[PDB]
Amino acid sequence: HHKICIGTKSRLSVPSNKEHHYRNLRDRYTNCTYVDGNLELTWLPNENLDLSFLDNIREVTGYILISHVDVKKVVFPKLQIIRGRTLFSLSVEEEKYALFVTYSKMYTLEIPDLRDVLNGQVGFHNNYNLCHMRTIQWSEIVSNGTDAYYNYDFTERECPKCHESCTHGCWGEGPKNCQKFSKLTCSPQCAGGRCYGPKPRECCHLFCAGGCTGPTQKDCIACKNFFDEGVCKEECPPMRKYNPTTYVLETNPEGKYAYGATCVKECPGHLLRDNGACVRSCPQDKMDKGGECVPCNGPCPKTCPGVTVLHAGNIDSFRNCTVIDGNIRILDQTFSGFQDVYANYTMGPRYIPLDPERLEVFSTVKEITGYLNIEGTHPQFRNLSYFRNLETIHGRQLMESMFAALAIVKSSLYSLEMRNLKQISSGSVVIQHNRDLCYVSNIRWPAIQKEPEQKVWVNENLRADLCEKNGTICSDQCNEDGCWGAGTDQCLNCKNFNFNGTCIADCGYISNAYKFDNRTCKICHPECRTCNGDHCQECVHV
Amino acid sequence: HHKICIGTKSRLSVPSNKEHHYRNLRDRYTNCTYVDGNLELTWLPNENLDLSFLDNIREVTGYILISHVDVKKVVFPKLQIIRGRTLFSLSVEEEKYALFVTYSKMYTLEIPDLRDVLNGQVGFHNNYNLCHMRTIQWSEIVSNGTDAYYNYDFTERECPKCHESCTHGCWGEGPKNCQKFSKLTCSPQCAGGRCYGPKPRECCHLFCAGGCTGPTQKDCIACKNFFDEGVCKEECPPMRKYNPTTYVLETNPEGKYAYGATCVKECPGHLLRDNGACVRSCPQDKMDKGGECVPCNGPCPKTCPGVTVLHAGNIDSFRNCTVIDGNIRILDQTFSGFQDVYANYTMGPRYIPLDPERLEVFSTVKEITGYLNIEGTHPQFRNLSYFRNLETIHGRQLMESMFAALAIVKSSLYSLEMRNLKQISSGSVVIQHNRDLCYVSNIRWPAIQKEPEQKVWVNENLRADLCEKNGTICSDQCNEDGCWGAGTDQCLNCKNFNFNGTCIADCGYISNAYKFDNRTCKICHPECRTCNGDHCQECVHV
Ligand SMILES: *[C@@H]1O[C@H](CO)[C@@H](O[C@@H]2O[C@H](CO)[C@@H](O[C@@H]3O[C@H](CO)[C@@H](O)[C@H](O)[C@@H]3O)[C@H](O)[C@H]2NC(C)=O)[C@H](O)[C@H]1NC(C)=O
Ligand SMILES: *[C@@H]1O[C@H](CO)[C@@H](O[C@@H]2O[C@H](CO)[C@@H](O[C@@H]3O[C@H](CO)[C@@H](O)[C@H](O)[C@@H]3O)[C@H](O)[C@H]2NC(C)=O)[C@H](O)[C@H]1NC(C)=O
Ligand SMILES: *[C@@H]1O[C@H](CO)[C@@H](O[C@@H]2O[C@H](CO)[C@@H](O[C@@H]3O[C@H](CO)[C@@H](O)[C@H](O)[C@@H]3O)[C@H](O)[C@H]2NC(C)=O)[C@H](O)[C@H]1NC(C)=O
Ligand SMILES: *[C@@H]1O[C@H](CO)[C@@H](O[C@@H]2O[C@H](CO)[C@@H](O[C@@H]3O[C@H](CO)[C@@H](O)[C@H](O)[C@@H]3O)[C@H](O)[C@H]2NC(C)=O)[C@H](O)[C@H]1NC(C)=O
Repeated sequence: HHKICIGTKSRLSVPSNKEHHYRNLRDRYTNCTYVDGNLELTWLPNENLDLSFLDNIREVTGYILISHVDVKKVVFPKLQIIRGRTLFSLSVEEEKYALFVTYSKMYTLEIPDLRDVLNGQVGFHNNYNLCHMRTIQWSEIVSNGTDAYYNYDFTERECPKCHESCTHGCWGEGPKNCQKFSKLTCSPQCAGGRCYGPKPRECCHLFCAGGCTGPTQKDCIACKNFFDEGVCKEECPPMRKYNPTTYVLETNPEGKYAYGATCVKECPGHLLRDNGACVRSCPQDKMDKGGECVPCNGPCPKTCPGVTVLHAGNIDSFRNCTVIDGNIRILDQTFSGFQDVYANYTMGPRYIPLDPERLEVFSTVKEITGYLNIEGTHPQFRNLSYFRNLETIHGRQLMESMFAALAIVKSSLYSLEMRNLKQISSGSVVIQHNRDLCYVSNIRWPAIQKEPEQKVWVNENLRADLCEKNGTICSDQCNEDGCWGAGTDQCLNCKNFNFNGTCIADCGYISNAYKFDNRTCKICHPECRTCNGDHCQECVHV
Repeated sequence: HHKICIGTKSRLSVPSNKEHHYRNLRDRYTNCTYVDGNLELTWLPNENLDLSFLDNIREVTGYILISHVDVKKVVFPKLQIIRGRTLFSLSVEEEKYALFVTYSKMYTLEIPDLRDVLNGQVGFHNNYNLCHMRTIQWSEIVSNGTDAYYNYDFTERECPKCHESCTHGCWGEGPKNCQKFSKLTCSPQCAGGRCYGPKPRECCHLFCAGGCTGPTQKDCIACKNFFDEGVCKEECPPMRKYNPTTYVLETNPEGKYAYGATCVKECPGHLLRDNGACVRSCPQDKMDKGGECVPCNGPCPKTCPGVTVLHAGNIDSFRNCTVIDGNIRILDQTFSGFQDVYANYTMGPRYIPLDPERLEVFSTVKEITGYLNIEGTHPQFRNLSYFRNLETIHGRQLMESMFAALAIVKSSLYSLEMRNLKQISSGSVVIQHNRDLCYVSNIRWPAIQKEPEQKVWVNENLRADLCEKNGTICSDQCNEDGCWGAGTDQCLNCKNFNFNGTCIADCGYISNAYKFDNRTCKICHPECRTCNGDHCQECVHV
C-alpha cells in the first residue's frame, strides 16, 4: 500500500512530556510509506519502547535525524531511499546530512533494506553503544560521498561480529542484516550507476533511483525524475495536450498532477492546484478558489504571511489582511513581552507586552490557511471577537500535537465569539484547560469540520454546571449545534428564524417582516415600515 | 526576415472583380515568409501578371491550391515546405492534397527550392500547358506518397528538355530549375529519412523536417516538432518550472508560448494565451482577459458561435449572447429570405425573410471576436442601434478584402448608433456605397482603432453637404471626434460635460448638478433635488 506522512522540522527541540512526544511520533508515522519532509526520530529515553510505527516507511524525501534515542534496537525494516532534498547540520560550518544520528544510546540501528541516499552525507556523533556502522561500506549507499562522518568524545563496548553468512558488513546480527550491494558490484559500461546484476548490458535504466528489479524504466525501485504508478518519466502526462493544427488545448484523460517527484490524479489536500502542479502557495497574482490557484478580479485579496509567534513587534504586519497564509500562534510571551532567542542562545530583541486591544487587527481576516493556536493569558483577553470575520481555517498545516488546526489551551478566554467560522477544512479541534471558558462543549464541532475522520478534544475548561449558573449559555434561539457565545448573532445554526445575521422567534417581532422561506426574513424595502413582500402597512416617502 | 500570413479557405470560390482579387492576393502575401493556413492561388486570367508577392513564402502549414491561373510563368522561388496540416479535395472520394494544381493555363510552375511535402498528395488536374511535372521525381518530395496524381481530358504542347546540367528532372528551363535530392540519394542507416550528404553517419537529426544544413538539431531546415529561434525541440521551454522540493512553479525567463509547431515570446494577436499555448478560443469554463484565457466568476459571459450568414433560421441562437465568438454578416439574403446551396448545387432549406426588428437580439452583445459585416437593404433597416451595447470588435479574423474588421457596404443605413463601440482591436474600417448614410465621415476612426497601421476606407455614402441640409449632423456637444448619430448620447468623446452617458453644456442644466472634475457630473444623492457634493438646496425625505 502507499501512504503519505508530513515530516517535521523541529530539529533539536526538546519536548516537555516525553510520553506525548512518543504518542505524537506514533500517530504521525503509523502505516506511512512515504515521508514528505524530514523524519525526526528524537527523545525516546526508554530502552524498550516499541518503534513499529517506523515499519512501513519506504522512502523519505528530506533528512532522517535520530537524536536522543536510547531504545536498544532501532530498526527501519523497509526504508529504501533517503532523498535528502533538505539536509541537516548542527551549524553553518558542518557538513549537510541526510542521515544524522547523534547523542543516542541505541545498541543497533538497523536499515537492512537501505539502498541509496540521493543527496547529502551520513553522520554519527557521540553515540556510546552504536555498533556495526564502521562495517557498512557507505560509498555503496551515499551518492555524493566517500564514507560516513564519525565523532566521539566526552570519554565503547566491544562489539559482535556480523552473521556467519555476510560477504561484508552488516547493520546488526542475523543474516537479514548483511549489507547488500547494487552499485559497487556492478561492472562499468554502467559508468558508476546501479544495476540488478554483475555483467554489462544490465545497468538498470538511467532514470532509476535506488536501483532496479529488472532491465529498464518500468522496473525501477524509485525515480530520479517523476514517478508514475510505477514507471519513471521525464515529466507527468500534462492535463491538456496542445493540438498544433487546430490551436486547441485538448484535455488529457490520462493527465496527472506533479506532486514533488510524483505524478498524481489529485493534489493531496495540504497543497493547491496551480496549472499542472501541486503547490504550497498561490503566486502573487493568483488566489485560492476550490483548491485551485486562479487569476483574481479587483485587487487580489490582501494576503499576509503568518509569523511563528505573534507579538507587539510583528502584529501590525497583519494590517488589512484578508487571508493569512500560514499559522497564527498567540502565546503567553505574546502578552508578557516576547523575547527573541537565537540558536547560539544569544538574546535578540525584546518587544513590549502586547495590549489585547491591538488584536483587533485580525477583524479583516476571512481565511487562515494553516492553524490557529491560542494559549495566552491576560485580564482583558476574554474572547476571539477579533476573529469575528474568520470563516475558514484550512489546516493545510497542523500542529505537532493531535494534528490540531484549532488549539486553545491554558488561555484566559471566556467565550469564542467567532460567529463567522464555518469550516475547519482539515485537522482537529483541541480546547483544553481554559479555566473560564464556556460554550465550547455545546458546539457541535463536526458541523464545521469537513471530514468525519477529523477529531475533537474538548475538556477541562469551565465545568458545564458552573456556566449554566451564570447564564453563560446559549440563547434559546440557537438550534442544538450550539453557539460561540451568548449573543443572538452567535449561533452556529438557527432554530426558528434568521434575519440580518441575528436570530428571532417570530420574523414578526420587528417593523419589517417580509418572509422569504421556511426560515428567513429580510427588510421591508426602503419604503414600508411594515409589509409582507409592492404594498404594505405604515408607508414612507418618494 | 520572418513574417506571418493568415492563409485562406475559400476553396473554389469565384471572385467577381478579378482585379480586386489580384489586389487582395497581393496585399495578403507580400513579404510573407510563413503561411498560417492554406495558400489559395486562384483566378488570375492575365498571362503577364507579376506574382512577386509569392517571392518570400518559405513554408505553408496547410495546402497550396492553384486554380484558374493562366499566368505563363508561376514561380515560388523560396517555398521549401508544405506541411499539409489541412488538405484539399474536389470531393469526399478524391485523394487529400497538399499541392493541387487545377484548371490552369500556366506554361510552368516553378518551385526550385521545394524540399518536402509533409502530409497529403500532389495533384495535377486539367492544366493544358503545364510542363515538366512528369520529370519531377515526386517520391523525393512527398513523404507519404509514391508519385503525383494526373488527370487530363476535354480533348498538349510539345515540351522543352531540362537544362543541359540537370542530373534528372526540373521545374523549368535554366540550371536554377533542376530538381535537387536530399532523401533518395542518402544511404540507409538513414532508414529513409533526409540527409545533407551520401555517406552514413550524416543523416540530419530525426526531428528535422525538409532536411538539414549540417549534422544535427540546431541545423534543420525546419522541424517535425517545435521550432525555437532555429533549433528543434520536443517541447517549448515552459513558462514556469516546477521545483519539486519547494513545491513552487518558478517563472522561466527563457519560457515561450507554443504557436503551432512554433515557440514564441508572445502569441500573435489573432490568438489568445491559454497556459503555455496560443489558442483560437477559450475553453467553455474560461474567458478572455487581457488576451488571456482565465477562469470566470459568476456565470461565465454567455458567448455564442458566429454563423456564416445571418438569417431568420439562425438569428435566435444569439438570444442573450454577451460575446460572439466569430463574425456577423448581415447580407441582402438575410432580409430577402436566405437560401441554402450545397456543394452539389442542390437547394437546401429556405428561410423566411428577416424582419429587421428581430435584429434586436444583439442588444446584449458586448464583444465580437471576429469582424462585423453589414450589407443588407430594408426600408425598416435604418441604423445599428441593435448593437448599442457592442463595445469592442476584436478583428481576430478579418474579411477577404481590405483586411476589414468593420465593413458596411451597399446597405440601407442612415446612421450607426453604436454608442458603446470603443475599440476595433485589429483590421480596418470599410464604409462605402451606402446611399443614405451620414456621420461615418466625421467619425475620427483612429480614435477607436487600436493601431496606427490600421486603415480607413470611408467614402461614397451620402454626400457631406446633403446630410448637413437635413440637420443629420452631430450635436454641437460632441468634440471633433464625431458621433454615431444625432443623439446627445451618440458622441465618441464629449466637448463640455458628460453626465449619465449623455452630453451637456453646463452641468448646471439640471436639478442635480454635483461636479466630480473638469468634465463630469453625477446625481445629487437620493436626497437633494439640488446640491454640489452632505448638504444642498431643495431637500427631500428620510
Ligand atoms: C548568535 O546567533 C546569531 C544568528 O544565529 C548571530 O547573528 C547573525 O550574525 C550573522 C553573522 O554570523 C549575520 O550574518 C550576516 O548577514 C548580513 C546580512 O544578511 C551579511 O551582510 C553578513 O556578511 C553576515 O553574513 C546575521 O545577519 C545575524 N543574524 C541574526 C538573526 O541576528 C549572532 O551574531 C551570534 N552571536 C554570537 C555572540 O556569536
Ligand atoms: C469580547 O471582547 C471584546 C474585546 O475585548 C469586548 O469588548 C470590549 O469590552 C471592554 C470591557 O468592557 C471595553 O473596555 C472599555 O473601553 C472603553 C472605551 O473603548 C473604556 O473607556 C472603558 O473604561 C473600558 O476600558 C472595550 O472597549 C470593548 N472593546 C470593543 C472593541 O468593543 C467584549 O466585551 C467581549 N465580549 C464579552 C461577552 O466579554
Ligand atoms: C448534395 O449535397 C449534400 C451535401 O454536400 C448532400 O446532403 C448530405 O447527404 C449526406 C450523404 O451523402 C449526409 O451524410 C449522412 O450523414 C448522416 C448523419 O451525419 C449519417 O448517418 C449518414 O451515414 C450519412 O453519412 C449528410 O448529412 C447530408 N448533408 C447535408 C448538409 O445535407 C445531398 O444528399 C446531395 N444531393 C444529391 C442530389 O446528391
Ligand atoms: C434606430 O433604429 C431603431 C430600430 O429600427 C428605430 O426605432 C424604431 O423606430 C420605428 C420607426 O419609427 C418604430 O416603428 C413603430 O413601432 C411602433 C410600436 O413599436 C408601431 O406601433 C408603429 O406604427 C411603428 O411601426 C419602432 O418601434 C422603433 N423601434 C424601437 C426598438 O425603438 C429608431 O427610429 C432608429 N433611429 C433613427 C434616428 O432612425
